[PDB]
Amino acid sequence: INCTRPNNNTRKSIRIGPGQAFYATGDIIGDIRQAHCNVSKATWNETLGKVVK
Amino acid sequence: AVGIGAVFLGFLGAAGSTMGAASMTLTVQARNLLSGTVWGIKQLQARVLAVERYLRDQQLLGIWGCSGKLICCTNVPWNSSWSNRNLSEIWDNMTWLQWDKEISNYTQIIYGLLEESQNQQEKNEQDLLALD
Amino acid sequence: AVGIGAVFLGFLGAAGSTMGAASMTLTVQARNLLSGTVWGIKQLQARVLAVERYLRDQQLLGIWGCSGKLICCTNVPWNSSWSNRNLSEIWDNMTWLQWDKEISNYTQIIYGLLEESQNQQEKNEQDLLALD
Amino acid sequence: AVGIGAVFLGFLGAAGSTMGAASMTLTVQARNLLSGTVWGIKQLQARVLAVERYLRDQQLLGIWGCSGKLICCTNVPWNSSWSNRNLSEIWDNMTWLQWDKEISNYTQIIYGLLEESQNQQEKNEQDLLALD
Amino acid sequence: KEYRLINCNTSACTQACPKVSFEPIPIHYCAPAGFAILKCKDKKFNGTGPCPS
Amino acid sequence: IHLENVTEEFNMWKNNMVEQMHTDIISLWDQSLKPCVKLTPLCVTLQCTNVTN
Amino acid sequence: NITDDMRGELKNCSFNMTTELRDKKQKVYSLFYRLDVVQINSN
Ligand SMILES: *[C@@H]1O[C@H](CO)[C@@H](O[C@@H]2O[C@H](CO)[C@@H](O[C@@H]3O[C@H](CO[C@H]4O[C@H](CO)[C@@H](O)[C@H](O)[C@@H]4O)[C@@H](O)[C@H](O[C@H]4O[C@H](CO)[C@@H](O)[C@H](O)[C@@H]4O)[C@@H]3O)[C@H](O)[C@H]2NC(C)=O)[C@H](O)[C@H]1NC(C)=O
Ligand SMILES: *[C@@H]1O[C@H](CO)[C@@H](O[C@@H]2O[C@H](CO)[C@@H](O[C@@H]3O[C@H](CO[C@H]4O[C@H](CO)[C@@H](O)[C@H](O)[C@@H]4O)[C@@H](O)[C@H](O)[C@@H]3O)[C@H](O)[C@H]2NC(C)=O)[C@H](O)[C@H]1NC(C)=O
Ligand SMILES: *[C@@H]1O[C@H](CO)[C@@H](O[C@@H]2O[C@H](CO)[C@@H](O[C@@H]3O[C@H](CO[C@H]4O[C@H](CO)[C@@H](O)[C@H](O)[C@@H]4O)[C@@H](O)[C@H](O)[C@@H]3O)[C@H](O)[C@H]2NC(C)=O)[C@H](O)[C@H]1NC(C)=O
Ligand SMILES: *[C@@H]1O[C@H](CO)[C@@H](O[C@@H]2O[C@H](CO)[C@@H](O[C@@H]3O[C@H](CO[C@H]4O[C@H](CO)[C@@H](O)[C@H](O)[C@@H]4O)[C@@H](O)[C@H](O)[C@@H]3O)[C@H](O)[C@H]2NC(C)=O)[C@H](O)[C@H]1NC(C)=O
Ligand SMILES: *[C@@H]1O[C@H](CO)[C@@H](O[C@@H]2O[C@H](CO)[C@@H](O[C@@H]3O[C@H](CO)[C@@H](O)[C@H](O)[C@@H]3O)[C@H](O)[C@H]2NC(C)=O)[C@H](O)[C@H]1NC(C)=O
Ligand SMILES: *[C@@H]1O[C@H](CO)[C@@H](O[C@@H]2O[C@H](CO)[C@@H](O[C@@H]3O[C@H](CO)[C@@H](O)[C@H](O)[C@@H]3O)[C@H](O)[C@H]2NC(C)=O)[C@H](O)[C@H]1NC(C)=O
Ligand SMILES: *[C@@H]1O[C@H](CO)[C@@H](O[C@@H]2O[C@H](CO)[C@@H](O[C@@H]3O[C@H](CO)[C@@H](O)[C@H](O)[C@@H]3O)[C@H](O)[C@H]2NC(C)=O)[C@H](O)[C@H]1NC(C)=O
Ligand SMILES: *[C@@H]1O[C@H](CO)[C@@H](O[C@@H]2O[C@H](CO)[C@@H](O)[C@H](O)[C@H]2NC(C)=O)[C@H](O)[C@H]1NC(C)=O
Ligand SMILES: *[C@@H]1O[C@H](CO)[C@@H](O[C@@H]2O[C@H](CO)[C@@H](O)[C@H](O)[C@H]2NC(C)=O)[C@H](O)[C@H]1NC(C)=O
Ligand SMILES: *[C@@H]1O[C@H](CO)[C@@H](O)[C@H](O)[C@H]1NC(C)=O
Ligand SMILES: *[C@@H]1O[C@H](CO)[C@@H](O)[C@H](O)[C@H]1NC(C)=O
Ligand SMILES: *[C@@H]1O[C@H](CO)[C@@H](O)[C@H](O)[C@H]1NC(C)=O
Ligand SMILES: *[C@@H]1O[C@H](CO)[C@@H](O)[C@H](O)[C@H]1NC(C)=O
Ligand SMILES: *[C@@H]1O[C@H](CO)[C@@H](O)[C@H](O)[C@H]1NC(C)=O
Ligand SMILES: *[C@@H]1O[C@H](CO)[C@@H](O)[C@H](O)[C@H]1NC(C)=O
Ligand SMILES: *[C@@H]1O[C@H](CO)[C@@H](O)[C@H](O)[C@H]1NC(C)=O
Ligand SMILES: *[C@@H]1O[C@H](CO)[C@@H](O)[C@H](O)[C@H]1NC(C)=O
Repeated sequence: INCTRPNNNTRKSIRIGPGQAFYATGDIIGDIRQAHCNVSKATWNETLGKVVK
Repeated sequence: AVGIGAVFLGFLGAAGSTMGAASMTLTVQARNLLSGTVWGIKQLQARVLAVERYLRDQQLLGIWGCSGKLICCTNVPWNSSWSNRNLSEIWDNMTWLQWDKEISNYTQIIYGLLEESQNQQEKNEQDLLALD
Repeated sequence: AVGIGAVFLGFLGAAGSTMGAASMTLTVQARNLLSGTVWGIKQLQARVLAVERYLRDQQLLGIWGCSGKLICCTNVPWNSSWSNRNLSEIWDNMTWLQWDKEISNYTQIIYGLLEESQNQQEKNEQDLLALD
Repeated sequence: AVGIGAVFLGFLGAAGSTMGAASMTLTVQARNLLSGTVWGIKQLQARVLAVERYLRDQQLLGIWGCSGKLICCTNVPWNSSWSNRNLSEIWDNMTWLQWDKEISNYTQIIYGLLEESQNQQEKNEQDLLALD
Repeated sequence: KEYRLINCNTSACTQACPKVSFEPIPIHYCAPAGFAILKCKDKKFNGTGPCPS
Repeated sequence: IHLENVTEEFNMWKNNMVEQMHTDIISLWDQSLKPCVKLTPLCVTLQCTNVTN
Repeated sequence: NITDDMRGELKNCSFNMTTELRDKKQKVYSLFYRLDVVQINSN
């Protein structure tokens, strides 16, 4: 299974207080796409068939 | 270096063998009995619990006059009420686990009888030696 | 079920009895000696302290050549300087607590004498056996 | 009060003496072996580690049939392969540390040989006694 | 003229309790049971190597 | 207890006691400072002038 | 440049926050997923 988030996220540091750092999601570079996971259809089908048996 | 290895008598792997055959590997398990701030305390507690268990077993062995000996004969007669059987089928056919399962009921009375016999023997020996 | 109970030799309840009479219940107390993150640590420390106390007592018994025996005669003579008395009034009239109170002064010298005698006996036995 | 003091056989201060001469002070060190929420736990762990070390040593002594004895002869022959030497130069010229340095290589095989010999002796004694 | 504590961008300090004394005191380190502490009495010992005393 | 006829090899630099007691001192210092007052509110802008006194 | 299936999943949120000095405050912006913010009831 291949799980991917293709968004080019950026980390931004904010000083909340003394030695307190907060990491926030800054502007995304480029296109924005939904994170998705891929599996092999044939392999999943054969595994489901074995499970069914 | 001709293909040799260790071939050492290890853990309870011999438990499935017979009574007498498994009596070979008592000492290795006896030695294994002492194999060796929220998690270190728990592991230390486990170690201390194992230590108390082994020390209590040693104290029980010493109370029956069998300290320092893996095998120690005693003067308590073997009443046939517990399990009659016979010697031949015990030490050559039955395993240790089956024997423990069979005799698990009357262990405490055996311990008490061994205690009383050892105390009486100690007093009799003291009196006899003081006589000489 | 005819009115029977336990009638077991328990705790120090026999301490008020005489010397010889109280010698019956030594082993039960010996067994009792091992009865069994801010509070668990304290109770674990108490358990470990009891364990060290018992183990130190066992080591002292072994050093005098009396390991594994509740009663063990020794080769050290009983000097009359400590408490002369006589045998009859000791084992039939005086209790263990009174004897401990009387002989509490010279315990260390007794321990040292038993140590030295046992060491000398061990060396003499080793030499004698090596002679054969 | 005429200038006397203690003059007690203390710590390893006798280690520099010869083999036989240093054998006098074995028991004092044996007794010393049990001398006695972020720091108390560490000191308790140190105490428990010392306790396990001493108890493991006692278990090893008992497994070889030498429990309760500082000196215990055994039936294992002394193979000359380890260190031939001779008796005269060992117990009168060499110290304990030098002997430990020399024989540090083959300690495990000695332990195993003593184990096997003691087990065989125990079984032979059990069979002989059951014969009578 | 505006100033700030030097630690404000690093961490927040913990003021020491006035009753607590900073004066050093003699301390001894003792080995537990089963261990020994060896002291080299040689007056010319240079910190490493053999010591006969 | 003096060890007659005993020569021992010492090494000051490869000694575990120095590191161990350094760690012990650091931990004890932190434990001592733990119950004391936490000086976080001091991190505020200060108006500072010179001292001509 | 959000795809059709990512409409409203991401939200650009600006807010005031304390800086290293308590008396001073800073206006900062970030991005938060829709499953991490809830509306409170124009603006
Ligand atoms: C989430 O929402 C926040 C606000 O809440 C957005 O942050 C703002 O983003 C915009 C758009 O990029 C920023 O505006 C740009 O900022 C840059 C700096 O501009 C400087 O110069 C101008 C004057 O020239 C000053 O007013 C300004 O203060 C700065 O000193 C430049 O990239 C841009 O200027 C260029 O484009 C403009 C467009 O018209 C031209 O007029 C200019 O001449 C020049 O070519 C522009 O000003 C804005 O500054 C951001 N604000 C903050 C506080 O950061 C996030 O972008 C948004 N996130 C997402 C993912 O949408
Ligand atoms: C697990 O259980 C197995 C089944 O009981 C054990 O096998 C036994 O292994 C022992 C030795 O460890 C054998 O004892 C030897 O047996 C023969 C005696 O002759 C008889 O058996 C042979 C072969 O079965 C047969 O041909 C003859 O006619 C006799 O019936 C001799 O070689 C020796 O004297 C010795 O007694 C058992 O015979 C054997 N039992 C079998 C194969 O049923 C096995 O050892 C157990 N495993 C463990 C780890 O203990
Ligand atoms: C607490 O102290 C009590 C007082 O000493 C203990 O009572 C004693 O109990 C023992 C047995 O445990 C008795 O021993 C028996 O005594 C008689 C001997 O005859 C003499 O005593 C009787 C009765 O007092 C008297 O009639 C005779 O003339 C003699 O003087 C026989 O039955 C036996 O042979 C045996 O020796 C003591 O006599 C008795 N002492 C008394 C009553 O003063 C009591 O046991 C103690 N408690 C504990 C728990 O140890
Ligand atoms: C540290 O090592 C020292 C050097 O080996 C040890 O000194 C030895 O001490 C023992 C007693 O503990 C002595 O044994 C006695 O020696 C003589 C035998 O006569 C021979 O020696 C004398 C004096 O050296 C000499 O005049 C003669 O001609 C002989 O050569 C008798 O008094 C006794 O029978 C007994 O055997 C050693 O002789 C002595 N060795 C020396 C001085 O070289 C010292 O004890 C060691 N320290 C510890 C704490 O063990
Ligand atoms: C998981 O599977 C999906 C669906 O197959 C993959 O999405 C597909 O990815 C490929 C390769 O990047 C895309 O092809 C490319 O698309 C554009 C537009 O033509 C361009 O960059 C290239 O010329 C090329 O054709 C494809 O469009 C895209 N979508 C579909 C529906 O097939 C995805 O990449 C897979 N993820 C992983 C981690 O393997
Ligand atoms: C998940 O991603 C992995 C890589 O991270 C994919 O495995 C890769 O699949 C490609 C084809 O899509 C393989 O390339 C082909 O491989 C062989 C020779 O190795 C041959 O058929 C072709 O010449 C071509 O090069 C690639 O080797 C393979 N990599 C590994 C490490 O196995 C996988 O297919 C992805 N899974 C899904 C469900 O999309
Ligand atoms: C962060 O802090 C700033 C600074 O205090 C806040 O800005 C203030 O927001 C209030 C409420 O919207 C403003 O009051 C209104 O302003 C205008 C002009 O008078 C008008 O709509 C109303 O009559 C009302 O007074 C206030 O002026 C404004 N202050 C400044 C200096 O801009 C801000 O809301 C806080 N929060 C965020 C997320 O930025
Ligand atoms: C916290 O602030 C101090 C004081 O300004 C910083 O120390 C200075 O850092 C600058 C960085 O350009 C150096 O040029 C100066 O030489 C530093 N001054 C001293 C006295 O050391 C410090 O770097 C800041 N810390 C962080 C993590 O940003
Ligand atoms: C911004 O996104 C919001 C949602 O966060 C949009 O408001 C509606 O959201 C619901 C789901 O909550 C959708 O079904 C509607 O289609 C959305 N639109 C309307 C008009 O109701 C909102 O439209 C988006 N756009 C703006 C400019 O705020
Ligand atoms: C899976 O395999 C079966 C045969 O085993 C086939 O009939 C079917 O079309 C395949 N695909 C799915 C989605 O079931
Ligand atoms: C043990 O006793 C049983 C029951 O009487 C008998 O069948 C068996 O042969 C005996 N085993 C012997 C004598 O070895
Ligand atoms: C032990 O006692 C239980 C009841 O407590 C009984 O069911 C079991 O059969 C007994 N086992 C034997 C071996 O007598
Ligand atoms: C013990 O000695 C005392 C003091 O001489 C004496 O009175 C008493 O009878 C003795 N006890 C005996 C001999 O049992
Ligand atoms: C023990 O010694 C103390 C003084 O240390 C003395 O008062 C007491 O009488 C002594 N006890 C005996 C039984 O001699
Ligand atoms: C021990 O053996 C060596 C080597 O042969 C010899 O020189 C020495 O005299 C021997 N020691 C004795 C016999 O005491
Ligand atoms: C012990 O073995 C090591 C190698 O492991 C070797 O260097 C050393 O000489 C051996 N010691 C003895 C006394 O044989
Ligand atoms: C967003 O989309 C617009 C319209 O297609 C395009 O001109 C612009 O470059 C895009 N921005 C980014 C950052 O890809």
